[PDB]
Amino acid sequence: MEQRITLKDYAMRFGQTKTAKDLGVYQSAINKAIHAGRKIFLTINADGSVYAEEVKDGEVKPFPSNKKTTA
Repeated sequence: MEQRITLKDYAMRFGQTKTAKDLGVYQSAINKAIHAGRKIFLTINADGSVYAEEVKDGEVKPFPSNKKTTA
């Protein structure tokens, strides 16, 4: 649905530095979450937005995720 491209494939169609500056994380944490062997899918509004949707058989998270409670 929508532009739900993967985290890896997506980067291949655009670039590793673009998918990195898109989520707002370091370029290293990218090549590791992608060159490693994960399985995520970002849903882009198509207007250029980004909705990271990771799904690691056990819990799906946005990442970067939020949690202003015990911190």
